[PDB]
Amino acid sequence: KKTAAKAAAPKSSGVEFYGPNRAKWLGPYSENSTPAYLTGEFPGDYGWDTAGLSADPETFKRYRELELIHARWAMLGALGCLTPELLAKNGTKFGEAVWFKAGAQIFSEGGLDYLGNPSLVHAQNIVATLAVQVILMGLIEGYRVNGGPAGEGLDPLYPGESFDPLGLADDPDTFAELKVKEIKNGRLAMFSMFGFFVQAIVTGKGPVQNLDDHLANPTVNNAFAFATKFTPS
Amino acid sequence: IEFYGPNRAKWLGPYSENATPAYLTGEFPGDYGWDTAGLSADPETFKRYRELELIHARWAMLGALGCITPELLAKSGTQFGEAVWFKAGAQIFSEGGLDYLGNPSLVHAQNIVATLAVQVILMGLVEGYRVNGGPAGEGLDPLYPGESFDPLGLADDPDTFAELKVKEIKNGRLAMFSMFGFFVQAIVTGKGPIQNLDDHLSNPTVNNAFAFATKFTPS
Amino acid sequence: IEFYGPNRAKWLGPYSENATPAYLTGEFPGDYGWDTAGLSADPETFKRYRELELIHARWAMLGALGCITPELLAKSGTQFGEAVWFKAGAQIFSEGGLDYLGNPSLVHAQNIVATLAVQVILMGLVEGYRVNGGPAGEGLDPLYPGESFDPLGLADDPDTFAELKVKEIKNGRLAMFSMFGFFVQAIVTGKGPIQNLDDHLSNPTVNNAFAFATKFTPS
Amino acid sequence: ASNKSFPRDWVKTDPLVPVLGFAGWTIPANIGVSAFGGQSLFGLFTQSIGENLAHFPTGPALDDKFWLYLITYHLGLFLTITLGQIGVQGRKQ
Amino acid sequence: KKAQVISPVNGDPFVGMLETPVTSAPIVATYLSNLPAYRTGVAPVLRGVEIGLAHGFLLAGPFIKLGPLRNVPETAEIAGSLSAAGLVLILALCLSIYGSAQFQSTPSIGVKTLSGRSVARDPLFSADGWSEFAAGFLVGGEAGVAWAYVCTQILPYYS
Ligand code: CHL
Ligand code: CLA
Ligand code: CLA
Ligand code: CLA
Ligand code: CLA
Ligand SMILES: CC1=C[C@H](O)CC(C)(C)[C@H]1/C=C/C(C)=C/C=C/C(C)=C/C=C/C=C(C)/C=C/C=C(C)/C=C/C1=C(C)C[C@H](O)CC1(C)C
Ligand SMILES: CC1=C[C@H](O)CC(C)(C)[C@H]1/C=C/C(C)=C/C=C/C(C)=C/C=C/C=C(C)/C=C/C=C(C)/C=C/C1=C(C)C[C@H](O)CC1(C)C
Repeated sequence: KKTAAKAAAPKSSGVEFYGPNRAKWLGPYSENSTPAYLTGEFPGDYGWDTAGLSADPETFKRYRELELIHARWAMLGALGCLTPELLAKNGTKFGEAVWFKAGAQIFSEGGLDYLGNPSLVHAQNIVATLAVQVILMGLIEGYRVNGGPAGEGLDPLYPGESFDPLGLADDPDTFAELKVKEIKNGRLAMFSMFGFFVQAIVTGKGPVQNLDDHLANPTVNNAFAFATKFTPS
Repeated sequence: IEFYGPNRAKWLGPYSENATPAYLTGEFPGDYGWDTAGLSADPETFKRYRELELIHARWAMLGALGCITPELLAKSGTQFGEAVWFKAGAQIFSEGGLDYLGNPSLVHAQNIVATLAVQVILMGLVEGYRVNGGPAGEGLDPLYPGESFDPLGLADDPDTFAELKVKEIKNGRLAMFSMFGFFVQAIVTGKGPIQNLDDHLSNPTVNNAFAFATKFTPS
Repeated sequence: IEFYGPNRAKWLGPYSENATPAYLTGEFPGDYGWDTAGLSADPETFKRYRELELIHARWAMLGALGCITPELLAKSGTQFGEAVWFKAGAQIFSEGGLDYLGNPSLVHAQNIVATLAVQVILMGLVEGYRVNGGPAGEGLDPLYPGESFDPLGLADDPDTFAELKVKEIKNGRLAMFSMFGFFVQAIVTGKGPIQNLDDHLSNPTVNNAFAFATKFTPS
Repeated sequence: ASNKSFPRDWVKTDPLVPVLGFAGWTIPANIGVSAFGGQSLFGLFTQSIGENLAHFPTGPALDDKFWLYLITYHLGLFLTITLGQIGVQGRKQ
Repeated sequence: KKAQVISPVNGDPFVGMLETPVTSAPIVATYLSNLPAYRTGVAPVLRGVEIGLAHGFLLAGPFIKLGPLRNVPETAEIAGSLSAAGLVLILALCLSIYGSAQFQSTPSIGVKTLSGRSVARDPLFSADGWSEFAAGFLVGGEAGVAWAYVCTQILPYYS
């Protein structure tokens, strides 16, 4: 292990953040050395300024203030649409592990039965759930934009304080890397969520169930079999 | 109580984050500083957004009162046919054209294409003359003219006039959100919004929203 | 998160009206600035109110836990007779005096006037020595002594101690409001409050409050 | 000598080594011979992978005519990629 | 041809180690930096409880599945967990007497990091630090084996 010799501003890592980045097209990269507004210096810049919806420096900032939040929501959204469709296929009762009526289970028999175990939270009210969501989330995202307890609000993109128990947040070149592992995995989570959503619209089966159906017959059980559905006539 | 200034009622109040975006600091009604995406950074586009939001707000307020009045009037002491705003647009097709007030001594519009053509002509005229001015004095202000559209003369005192501006904008925002609610009620339950009002006042918690939550279920 | 200062969690939070009454600005726990009538303008009377509210809060918290515990204990694995706090006061009259824990090997108080006289003597002693001090060191502080009543030693670090003060006051306010709820449930429905808990958990919306709303009807 | 510090890039990642590896080996791996009766070495155990994916927790039988497909498939897949990576002729051939 | 991967350690071909993508690959280097035995800035007690929690929980298993009480139901778990706790006990004793024998004399002279700067000496390598580490190991290991029993008794499809 050798201390990555920083000393400078760049952040090359392997090859990630400089003039020579890894662009999007393998030979048809962005013309004229990539549009002049964005030349590295930050995680997640690859060069899709084709519609050009952000050309002001404040919009370049505010869209990324969206991006990191959106991606972090999608990461937990992905895992929180994956887990119990595995667990119910293994050994665990849930009611319905499919993520359409996961929210409808309150109406079913006695509220939410957790992990199939009648010794747990057992939320019978939807209204109290609404109240705690509105109250606690509005508090938390007020603290995101302002900064309150458990660490003050310094950087709204990355706070990096007593919130992190590991205390990794020290060597800045390794996090020139890891701020990018963030965004790569978060865009994976974005398009996995579009998998969830569009598969949810077209066929209405669980995404795990879509993988099982597909692997049972990859040439027949795929998107093209739904192609004649949704046709006017 | 200080909208025209740094001490305006900000978008989170005492969660205000008093580091507000510097391209709006008071001096215009409705500036509540809630720019999370920031689609109005450019100043001329911001002016377009002020004009556009004013137009949307006035149109939506007109539509909202038009969605509250006729149903109540036909519920109290008059009859229209379908006073609910769904088939009020189809009242010209049913049996005898669109009779105003539900009375065969009023408008009685038989052909909808005549309404169509005259409406296009009048609307083109009024919107063109809205943009570039015209009658009743040439339009010198695109936002608030100040010419003969205020026949009572309430625009003399400036601070009360600015308070009226802020009330107008807030009422317009509420009207837009409420008409969105009207449209969503048109989609989901497809019944009368004031029928919804009466039914929820009769049933406060047994039929709230989530009996109507398993309707658009894909399968 | 800044109760000791101008940035305290005010009585309306985001509708804070940051023109707060100037006779309290932090520096004391529980100062939430909600003075709509203003019955504590005088500073010595305000001190009396701080002391009085502390006494009320501690007494009410003790009573609230005394209203939660015995019913649950007799519901789980023990028996008391009438564990509900109504006839727990009349358990001395019924058959064999007040047997503690529902066991004829414990207090077994036969005559309530003896409890009465001893209770008066002890309560006069402890309240007098509470006001003017006495045993375990003479009382030098009427609000929080700091003498041998904290045998663990949690009052060394000042800011955590102040946070404990604020938690104590907030808990006391909640206890007072909740015991008011207990008293109103004692009046209206007159049944067990934890029986109420179980019945509302079994019946969330069919027997909410307004089946018990036509009882005290005058005629 | 050999070097003075370990280079932290030794696998020189050329991004079209793997895509040409399995893409240029599997597009000719599913042709169809007289040998299997009209089936491939990529679709005939697609049947198998899905087939014993159906009954999930049961690990498939220890003589079931598809371990051969797994082993003979990877015996070529790894080889074509490890000869693709020596398609770094940037200084050698 | 003007390409080489394998290098001697920090130049210097005359120290008996040579660098390989097994020893000095970046992901391996960062991985073994992040393990608790190489952190040097934390108090040895806490390392002791982390290492103990890990090792006890793994040591409980084989006694459960392969011990002489493995077919009698509902008590096969008890004997295994108890035996594993015994093994952890003996490991704690070994740590204590190693502390009594190793750091019993003077320490070494000097230490530098690989990308040279003069880093100080790890406080785990004194008598007090090692004894504290041993106490942490005992606590962590016993807690880990107890957790192994707990985890057996309440776990969805344990078998
Ligand atoms: C036996 C002698 C005895 C003496 C000399 C004192 C003396 C004193 N006590 Mg103590 N107490 C005594 C016995 C007891 N006290 C208390 C409980 C308390 C409390 C809780 C408090 C005091 C306080 C005080 C001080 C002033 C209180 C006052 O003005 O009363 C005048 C009051 C009354 C005569 C009765 C007031 C009743 C009240 C209005 C209840 C209203 C009920 C609600 C509206 C709701 C009711 C039902 C629900 C369902 C709606 C004073 C030093 C107070 C203090 O120190 O403040 C700084 C204080 O907060 N005492 C109990 C427990 C029952 C005692 C039992 O023997
Ligand atoms: C809401 C999420 C969100 C937001 C706010 C942004 C915002 C931004 N991105 Mg980003 N991005 C996103 C999602 C998002 N992106 C996803 C999911 C990916 C993976 C494809 C990327 C990949 C990406 C790269 C690789 C790069 C950017 C870049 C940028 C910046 C300039 C580009 C621009 O004007 O787009 C503005 C974006 C929007 C206004 C969002 C439009 C949303 C509407 C609904 C249209 C989307 C519908 C969709 C196209 C229809 C098909 C859906 C199907 C593909 C699933 C800007 C900061 C450039 C940059 O500066 O790097 C950070 C850049 O090089 N983005
Ligand atoms: C199309 C209608 C419309 C338009 C153009 C605007 C325009 C504006 N609003 Mg505004 N607003 C509206 C409706 C609208 N508003 C409604 C209905 C509400 C009540 C919920 C608000 C509440 C509001 C607040 C609280 C604030 C503003 C502010 C602003 C200004 C800066 C933000 C901006 O650039 O918006 C650009 C807007 C658009 C480009 C419109 C995009 C619309 C698409 C279809 C997306 C909408 C999807 C939606 C989120 C899904 C749910 C809909 C439901 C909430 C109705 C700008 C003048 C800020 C300001 O400074 O005021 C002057 C401010 O603080 N608005
Ligand atoms: C008798 C009990 C009692 C007393 C003496 C006080 C005393 C005080 N409170 Mg307080 N409070 C109490 C109970 C009490 N509180 C309860 C139960 C709650 C929860 C609902 C609160 C919530 C509360 C807040 C949120 C705030 C205070 C504040 C204050 C201070 C200034 C207000 C004042 O002068 O009060 C004088 C009070 C009286 C003279 C009591 C009169 C009682 C009669 C019987 C009328 C009550 C009728 C009632 C309204 C009907 C409904 C009852 C139901 C709500 C329980 C003062 C130290 C403010 C402060 O600065 O804190 C330090 C402040 O911001 N209180
Ligand atoms: C004279 C010396 C001697 C004695 C008395 C024993 C005695 C025993 N041996 Mg043993 N052994 C010896 C020498 C000896 N060994 C030697 C020299 C070798 C090497 C060749 C071995 C190798 C050996 C193996 C490989 C195994 C044994 C096992 C056993 C146990 C078998 C009893 C039984 O049926 O399991 C019943 C077992 C139990 C009920 C578990 C009891 C666990 C201990 C005794 C209790 C610990 C209490 C607790 C940890 C204290 C709490 C501490 C606190 C901080 C929390 C028994 C305790 C078996 C065994 O225990 O492993 C599972 C076993 O598998 N022996
Ligand atoms: C601000 C912001 C910011 C951030 O950053 C981003 C975002 C969020 C995106 C943004 C937002 C936006 C929004 C929300 C918007 C909305 C709007 C609306 C609602 C409108 C309405 C609007 C509405 C409107 C105009 C309306 C109008 C109406 C009308 C005419 C009506 C008419 C009528 C009437 C009379 C009656 C009859 O019988 C029928 C009818 C036909 C019915
Ligand atoms: C602040 C303000 C301000 C503005 O300005 C004006 C106004 C509004 C007027 C004001 C207010 C006031 C108020 C609200 C008050 C309230 C109070 C309370 C609630 C108290 C309680 C209080 C309460 C309390 C003490 C309590 C106590 C209790 C006790 C001892 C108990 C006992 C018991 C027990 C153990 C159990 C058994 O078996 C029985 C019994 C016997 C039951």
